[PDB]
Amino acid sequence: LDLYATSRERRFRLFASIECEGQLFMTPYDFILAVTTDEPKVAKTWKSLSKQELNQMLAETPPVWKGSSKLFRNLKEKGVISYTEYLFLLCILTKPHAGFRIAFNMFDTDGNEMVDKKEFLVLQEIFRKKAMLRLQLYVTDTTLLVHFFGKKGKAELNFEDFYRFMDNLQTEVLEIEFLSYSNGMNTISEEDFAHILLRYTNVENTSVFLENVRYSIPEEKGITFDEFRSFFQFLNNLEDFAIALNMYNFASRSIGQDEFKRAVYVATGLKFSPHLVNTVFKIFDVDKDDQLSYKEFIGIMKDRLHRGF
Amino acid sequence: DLYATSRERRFRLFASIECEGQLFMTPYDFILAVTTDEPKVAKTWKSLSKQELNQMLAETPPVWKGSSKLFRNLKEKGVISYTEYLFLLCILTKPHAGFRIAFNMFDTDGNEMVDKKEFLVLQEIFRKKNEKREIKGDEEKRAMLRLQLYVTDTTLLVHFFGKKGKAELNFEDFYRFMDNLQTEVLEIEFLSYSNGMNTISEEDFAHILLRYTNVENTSVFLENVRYSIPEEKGITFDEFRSFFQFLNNLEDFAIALNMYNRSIGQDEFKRAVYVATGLKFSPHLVNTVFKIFDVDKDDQLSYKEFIGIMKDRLH
Repeated sequence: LDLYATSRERRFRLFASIECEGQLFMTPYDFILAVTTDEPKVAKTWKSLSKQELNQMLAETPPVWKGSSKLFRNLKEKGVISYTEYLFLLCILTKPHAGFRIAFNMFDTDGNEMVDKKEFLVLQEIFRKKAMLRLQLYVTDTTLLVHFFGKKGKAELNFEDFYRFMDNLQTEVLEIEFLSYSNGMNTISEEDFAHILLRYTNVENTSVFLENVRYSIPEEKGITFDEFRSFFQFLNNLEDFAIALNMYNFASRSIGQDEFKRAVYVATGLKFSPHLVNTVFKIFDVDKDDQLSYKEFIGIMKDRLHRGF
Repeated sequence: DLYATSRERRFRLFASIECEGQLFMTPYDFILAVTTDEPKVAKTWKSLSKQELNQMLAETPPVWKGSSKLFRNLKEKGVISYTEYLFLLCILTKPHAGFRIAFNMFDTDGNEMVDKKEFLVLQEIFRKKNEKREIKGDEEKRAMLRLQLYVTDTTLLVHFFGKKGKAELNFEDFYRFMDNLQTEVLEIEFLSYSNGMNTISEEDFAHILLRYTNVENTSVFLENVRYSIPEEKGITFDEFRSFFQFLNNLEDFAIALNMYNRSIGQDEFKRAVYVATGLKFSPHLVNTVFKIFDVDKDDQLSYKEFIGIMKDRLH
């Protein structure tokens, strides 16, 4: 009966599945659930494990160089994730690549471009932080730590290794969402795409746009996973996209496709498919006005990435 | 007269030419306007005909003759729009990124070159964004004050696009113009203190950083440098300019200091600058900043105070 905990923490316990000497833990599988699902299949139920059951669990963790876009799906149930590590992973999913490269370089006095187990522990705790009423009345090892630093914690973590860990995690979650809609096929429909974007938006706007795609001319092909992932990378750098659309000033004008494509490239480095861009415009234009309005688009997308996970 | 905002109050204060009703800075007047507090002779415009102005322009150096001494060599034989005063001010104050943004944005036709007509429109964009920043600022002022009580050719245009305006301006060229202008102004400040020598002193530096900051706090720092142990070598112009480049990236420096961890040491500060900007200061440069600002509080520098002095310095 805990009214004493914050929103995020409440959630963590809600999905967590392991208790070991009093502490709670997600599995890898629980974490993917936590960032894909609204509520768990089994809520607030902790299987208790021995210190050894846990060690044993851990000893079959792959080394960092066998990491992949399928690390978590492969580990599934047999692994441990701390609540701090949960917030760390959420940061890797939601925030832009920049802050990580900066903070890692900042902690790499000793390295170089390598980090110690202890340095990583502190760096990760940093990311976590980010009277009148009287008057009225009167450390434990986890999959990530073994993965990054080996079994007795003595390895050092290269920056490029860790950076591709970040990429892998991002691609895993994206693949899971994309599969959700594709049931294994190569592409997804305009409607699938739209539903993914608008899924976390006010149901008024979602009404208009979804009926726009359902009523519109049929698509010729679908969105590959690559166009999908490109688009969500762009969602990580939405801030600079807005920034860039500002100096392409001045009247909050509306953007055409070649315009919008150029804007994406310049502000983020990514070169969208002509097809991906066209698909954006079919979702959102609603013939307003054969060109897209950037500040409406920025609004819904602002919402989508943050509250999607 | 009194109908005008701060910025053009100055433009007219330093302007020197009237041609068919419009006012203009020389290159010289612009350097003054950005380096000294008042003009030598104020609000006096010698009037010119379009044909005099034209001829004045006809001896404008081509783009490939630019340098960190372009404006000085132009002297008074040149013309600068009020719009262009603001554009050049933007070049001096804002971070490079935004310029790469809008040039890349207008370079459908180029590529990576821009047309004269494209440049004119882009420049008009930078103007309207300045206009209503100031206009909304002033309306905001008078609003709370109420709450309490109740096309023509130019030095730049010929320089960038030739004499009949038909060349295209390459990106490498324009970015190097930006750089040259910035080092011109810096070199002038540095001369101001060096009277021609190779270095300026710790106290010179300190005075330069603090000169446009509230005089209480500046006082404490200046007496710190005056009382402390003597400098061994003083700072070269190269360290000087490096430091002002770094001040253009102050925002990213702050963010670097936020996600890092207000107790910062010299090795910290060195790394922080490097991470946030690519630049590696001399050990001497870092040491001198610390001698000026620490006031032995306490061999550590105060992160949010220093950022404060420097917001002030740059704006």
